[PDB]
Amino acid sequence: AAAAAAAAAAAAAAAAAAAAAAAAAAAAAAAAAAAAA
Amino acid sequence: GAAWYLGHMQSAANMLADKVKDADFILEIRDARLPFTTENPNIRKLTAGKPRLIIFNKAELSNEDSNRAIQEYYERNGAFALFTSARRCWRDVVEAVQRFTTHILPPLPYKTVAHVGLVVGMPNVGKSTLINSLRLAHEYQFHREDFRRSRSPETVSITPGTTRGMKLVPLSKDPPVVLYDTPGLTLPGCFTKESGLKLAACGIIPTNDVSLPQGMVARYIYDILVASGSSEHMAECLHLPRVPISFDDCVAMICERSGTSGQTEMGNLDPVRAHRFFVHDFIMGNLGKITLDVLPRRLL
Amino acid sequence: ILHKVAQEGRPFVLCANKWDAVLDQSATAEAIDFKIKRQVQEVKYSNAVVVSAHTGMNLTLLMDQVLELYDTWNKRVRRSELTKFWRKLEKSVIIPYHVARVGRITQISTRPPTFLLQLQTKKEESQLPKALQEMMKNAITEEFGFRGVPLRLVQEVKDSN
Amino acid sequence: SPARTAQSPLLAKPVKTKVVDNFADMLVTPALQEALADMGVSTPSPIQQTAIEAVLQRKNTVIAAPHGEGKTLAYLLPLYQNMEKDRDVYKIPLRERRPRMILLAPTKELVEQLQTVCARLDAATGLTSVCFTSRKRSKYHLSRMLKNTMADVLVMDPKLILRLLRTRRLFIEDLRYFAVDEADAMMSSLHDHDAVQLLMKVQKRNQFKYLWPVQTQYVFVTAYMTRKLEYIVGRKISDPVTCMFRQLMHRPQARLRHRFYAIRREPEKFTVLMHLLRKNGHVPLPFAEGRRTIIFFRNIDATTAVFHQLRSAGFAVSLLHASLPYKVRKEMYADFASGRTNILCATDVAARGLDLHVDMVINFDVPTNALAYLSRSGRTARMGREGQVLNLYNKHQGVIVSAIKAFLKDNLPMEGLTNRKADMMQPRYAEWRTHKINALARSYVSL
Amino acid sequence: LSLQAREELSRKSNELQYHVVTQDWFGQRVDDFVTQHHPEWDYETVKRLVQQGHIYRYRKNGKKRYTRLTDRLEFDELVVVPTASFWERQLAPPSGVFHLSAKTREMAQEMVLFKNEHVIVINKPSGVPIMPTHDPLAMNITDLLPAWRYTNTQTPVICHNLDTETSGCVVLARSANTHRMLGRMFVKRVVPNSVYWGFAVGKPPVNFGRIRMHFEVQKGQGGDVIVARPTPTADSKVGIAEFVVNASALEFGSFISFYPLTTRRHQERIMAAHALRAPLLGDAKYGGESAFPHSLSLFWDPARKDVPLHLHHRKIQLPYKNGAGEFVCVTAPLPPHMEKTFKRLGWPVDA
RNA sequence: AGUUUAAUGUUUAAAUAUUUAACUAGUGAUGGCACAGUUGUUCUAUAUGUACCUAUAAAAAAUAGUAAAAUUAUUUUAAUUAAAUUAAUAAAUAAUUAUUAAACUAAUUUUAUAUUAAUAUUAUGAAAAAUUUUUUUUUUUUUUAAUUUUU
RNA sequence: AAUUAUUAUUAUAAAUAUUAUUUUAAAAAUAUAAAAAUAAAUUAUAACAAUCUAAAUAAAUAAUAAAUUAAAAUAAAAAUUUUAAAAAAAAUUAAAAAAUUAAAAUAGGGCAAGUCCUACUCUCCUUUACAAAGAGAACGUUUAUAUGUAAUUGUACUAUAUUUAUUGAAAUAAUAAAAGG
RNA sequence: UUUUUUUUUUUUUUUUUUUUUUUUUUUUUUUUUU
RNA sequence: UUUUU
Ligand SMILES: Nc1ncnc2c1ncn2[C@@H]1O[C@H](COP(=O)(O)OP(=O)(O)OP(=O)(O)O)[C@@H](O)[C@H]1O
Repeated sequence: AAAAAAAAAAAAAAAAAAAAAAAAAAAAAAAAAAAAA
Repeated sequence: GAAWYLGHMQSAANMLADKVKDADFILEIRDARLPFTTENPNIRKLTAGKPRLIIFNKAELSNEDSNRAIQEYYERNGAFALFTSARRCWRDVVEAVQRFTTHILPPLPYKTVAHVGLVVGMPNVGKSTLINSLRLAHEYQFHREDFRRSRSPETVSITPGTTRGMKLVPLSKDPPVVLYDTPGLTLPGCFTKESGLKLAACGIIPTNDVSLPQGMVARYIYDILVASGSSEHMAECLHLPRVPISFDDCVAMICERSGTSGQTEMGNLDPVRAHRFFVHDFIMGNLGKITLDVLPRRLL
Repeated sequence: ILHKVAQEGRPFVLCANKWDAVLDQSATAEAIDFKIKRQVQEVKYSNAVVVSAHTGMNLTLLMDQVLELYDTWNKRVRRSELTKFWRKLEKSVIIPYHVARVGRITQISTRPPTFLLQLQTKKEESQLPKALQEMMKNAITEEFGFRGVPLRLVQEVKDSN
Repeated sequence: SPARTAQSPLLAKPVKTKVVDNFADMLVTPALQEALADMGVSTPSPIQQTAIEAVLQRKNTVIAAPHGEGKTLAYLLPLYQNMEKDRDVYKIPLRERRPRMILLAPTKELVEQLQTVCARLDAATGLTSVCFTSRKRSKYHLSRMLKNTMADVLVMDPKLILRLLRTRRLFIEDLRYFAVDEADAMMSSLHDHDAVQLLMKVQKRNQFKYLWPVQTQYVFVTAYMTRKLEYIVGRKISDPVTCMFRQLMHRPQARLRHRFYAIRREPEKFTVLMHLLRKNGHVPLPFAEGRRTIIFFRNIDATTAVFHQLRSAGFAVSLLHASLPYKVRKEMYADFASGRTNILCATDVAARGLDLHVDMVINFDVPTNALAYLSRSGRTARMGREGQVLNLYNKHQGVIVSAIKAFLKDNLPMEGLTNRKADMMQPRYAEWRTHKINALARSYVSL
Repeated sequence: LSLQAREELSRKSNELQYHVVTQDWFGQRVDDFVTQHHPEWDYETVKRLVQQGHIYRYRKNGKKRYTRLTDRLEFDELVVVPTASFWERQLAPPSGVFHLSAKTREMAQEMVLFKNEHVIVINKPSGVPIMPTHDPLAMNITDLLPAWRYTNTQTPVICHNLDTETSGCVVLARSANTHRMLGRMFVKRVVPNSVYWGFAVGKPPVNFGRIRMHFEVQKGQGGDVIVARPTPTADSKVGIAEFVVNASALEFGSFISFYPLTTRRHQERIMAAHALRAPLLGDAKYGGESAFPHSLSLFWDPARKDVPLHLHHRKIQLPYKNGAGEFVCVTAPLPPHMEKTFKRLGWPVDA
């Protein structure tokens, strides 16, 4: 639809999967408050 | 999910009034074997002043003693009453509506308008077949609505559902005594323990099911006729020792056209094939030509 | 020629001239009294006189039809007598209200030779169908005897605000 | 439309919407406010507020309003204001045959009203105006050019001005202001294409540089924005300050209410008119009894047919069309106006921008256009007066009345760039469009 | 809407026109302008009018700029912001313009199957109504409501009115803000969101399907029927359910599960009384005349009114989720009156 | 063992086959003869007339004037890229790209600049509100080359 | 019947000729076909059994842009995604299943116009006609005339009007083409 | 033109009824909204 | 024409 919030994957096991969707000016670029394994 | 109007009739009163507020002569199709169970609850206080043409159908099987009082009762109130065997079909009942207005109609102010007829009654006692017999033939031979009889859509040929608004059947032409429809207001399905017996007894609501087994009406038509005679003559009509002691023997004595898988030495017959017989034969007015209701000699 | 006169508010008569030169074909040349009945829409109710000039057959009776039609071409009905008559129609007509969502034609008044219709507080789609149009005019000419000029111009309007 | 008029000249360029909301702050002189309040005008209407100082400045303007929104004062008032600051401040000499300003006007009954509304401005002291229309031995009635005229404001139909020019009697030499009225139609083949060919001779004089630099202020006032009006203004005139109010324009007024009568038969259109003419109106000076009403006809063949049918039925009906003689048309107007005769069997003469007391317009044939409908209807309710318009639509005009009936309940602009009349516009909906007959079907039945 | 903007144009009201002065207020957010000039409206009462269109507009130029709450003002256009003063009229202005003893404040706390900061789910006793019918007398839920105000929330609001004879699971919202959200969860579903259990007497037709009846409530209690396969289009609304006969007494009863896609009146019981004409056990209002309890080996003494309608609002899938990703599903356990007939039949009552 | 239907078959033993499914009891009929396409039979199904009723056969052109599809040749030597719009009495040019040609002066660096005519070419499609990221589609080979830092 | 093919081409005559074409040593699905139970022939049965290999010989069919791939995870394009990118580590072979890949911008309601449909009062070119004239009209023909819808058609003094009266209708229940949910 | 007369379309001297919605109360009640 | 919400 309206493709929002891209995700630029850097590698894996060194990007934390929360920093993928980072580099987007938002409440991200912080630390995930409650992560799930 | 094709059920009918479902609700207590005593809440369909203040809407029935405004339906009589515009009508002229009230009709009704009842069953002479059920003078006041096939009546709407308001028959007492329904109109009291519009000229009612109250008809009892299937009168040939309803007893004749109770027929006199019920005749002269309304005939004293002024509102008329007509009894018919229905063998001579409604064609004579129609003739009544040709005669039973010429004598009692107020003269029409405008030479050709109508005699707006309000009909009531159970649709399964003769009111439906009385409408859809005069409703179908009007499509061909034409009096009003003035169109070329082509706009009836696919698969209707009749419309007693989902429109039934200003829908009305022109029974006659020069004294154009038209008749309304009254979307069915009777037999609410919330009926009484006993009324369903007398109803399914008369062939009306012929449904005999888990809700009302044969052995519940058969127990009723047997215990209503405790006087054995001219009914045991239907029993004696099939080899019965005249008097039946109770329900076990008479129903089991009449198992000559009944039965199921039973041994060559001990036969275990079927009492339900004898149930329907004893039930459905009384429907035909064959066993006895006797009513069900009590005929209050008092006003109620 | 009739339907044009019918469409001009005028009253009309039919007149089978040269009637004696026919072989006296009553009930055979009475198709003139059938064709004006078979499918002709509103010109029917007309009176088809019969005349022959040389003979004089009915030229006096012909004077009566014309003198009567002009008496029906000018005839006003009391506003009350109309309304107390239409409701008794609408009590018995087989219009199922989907063909005409319109309700009680409130007070049919007669402005001139042809009345007007006023619909029951509808404030909605105005007109009525052709089937329900003539069925109103068929009723009028019967009751009031307007069949002198069997044709009126019925006009419709809603209740304003 | 916003997502439009970008691909269209005269627009995509800002529309001066600077409201000034009162006459004082528009700087109109108190010698003109005293004359305005004398007339009854206290508060500036929407079009006035924004375009009176857009012409109090020398900005060439395109005034566009709805109907009866005050356009006549809008353009005229500040031009008198401007003329007064010419003869007094600059002291630009009057000369003989050289008028300071011309006014145009389509119809003879529109010319005259534009004169008395301008005559009432003798508070703008020195300004003397003369209007002129057809007459008998009328070419011998430019005697009022030989005579006192010196008329700074000369309101006239375009054709008669053009002949005063080409025969060397007028001399636009000193034409300081050049106004046009009801330009929607006047600048088109619909009238004569004579509004144009008059701009240019004026447009080619202020760029002549061998006589004094008289930059003529062009002022166009048009209720309708037609495609024709755009280009002959957007492409030729310099800096046209637009004043379009796109959220009230190309719409009939609010307090005006419409009625649609469906008529099946040719001769039945008459009783419905007399039944409508049973509203029993009679005024002092502005067998059957009608209200204040105009009846608009498809043609002057018919505008007199019904007229005589009405009259011979007992009404005090009047008649106004073009083929009338001079005495009868002058009289038959001065009876309807000024109390008498209460109803006017008119053709499209009365549609074109006329003001009076009328309160009920019968479309004896709903027109086949959106101009021929806004122009008739817009004569009913003017400047907040209530008003009713009745439409006797037929089988043949059913489409246009299938949509008019639908645009009104929504209050939509009537195809906001109107058409079918001035821009005949084979493009039904204005763009490089010939609407498709859509599909994605791809079954293509076989046999 | 086109008429709503008409009366807005043709209303003097008091039309409190509000200038936007050069210094203090030019530049401020509009929701600051309204809230510090009109202290009467709550802020949420100010957002509704400012967004709804019964708004405090702002007028600069010749048109009205309806605005969002964050639009800031202009450089002293004396840009008036008009606010409504006498809304009451054809406008119909927007929203915002005994004692419970113990043995009740305890009784209403054993009827709680699920509570969080946004809802409360209860277990209604079959026979207690929700709306009062004997206006001073009947003990209903709405009179109980100031008992589930656990943690002092503001009087939970009832969300879907379970009927009288219907047992089961109810939802209150604990917050008038949450109640607005929990509307789209009830009306006219497309896929099921709730399970009704019941014991209809008489094995219906095929044990999977969908019921489409077109109800019509004629006052009083007309309760009409399918009359139009499409609709009567005027006074009728349809009620659709996807029934599944989970298990069935061999030919005389069934345990049916209805997933009521719609929200119609007794749609459970009137569609059950004409899925076969086999109504629910103890349904004396619509069926109920076959016999008193329809004549079984159940408790059969008074019967005439003894057996309570075996209908149970069983499970509701709330939209609030849980610690594990699953959406939460309350599972109101059957009353004994259904636990009677389930174990009397040996079925594994799934709580 | 002759009569209006259901599964398998699915280039199948068949370009409709085997079994399933709905009623009539030959003193009146298997072809004799007969009918034919802007029309036969017609128990009136716009069913059937030799394995596609658009019947078949022959001869022909208006028949993509139709998002139709194709349209045969490397190494080259001039540019632009969305712009246009008025139905209709005496108002300087539609615009695009294209082919082919044409002329430097009041008008500054001792700067810079694709203007004109003739012909070829007019269908690449917005509805509402608000308002007075960026330059890339296109490279002769060898090198050369300035935009990088984590929570 | 395309054949050396599902086949007694049977109008007739008939009744004890052994009268001269059918491979294979396995297993599943299927396909035909099959002892026992909730007075009759039936069930369903998707239950034993029974028949249908392989290899050898013979060989067709539709299909085919090619890949350098292709396991598996995972985001990125008016987009619907064929690819590409990070991150992985994905082996041959035969057999059997069909989960995914190779066969239409559709189904259902609610609206409005259109074709189909009927119906004629007014529309157009019908021809087949009939009467009329013409011949001392035993008839054959050639002109002038309005009938049926026969039957096909179509019908929403410089100004300021004009280019449309010119067939009229019907939930015409189904089709078509649109929008709207 | 031709400029004269005292004017003149002047002539002239070469929402629902009627005679606000909905959330599956049992009349009158709830609660949300516009 | 007028009752009702
Ligand atoms: N400023 C004003 N305030 C109040 N009334 C006004 C004002 N200006 C004009 N009017 C009145 O309103 C009438 C309608 O406006 P007007 O006559 O200017 O219409 P118009 O501009 O000719 O109309 P249209 O826009 O349709 O061409 C005027 O004739 C006058 O009576």
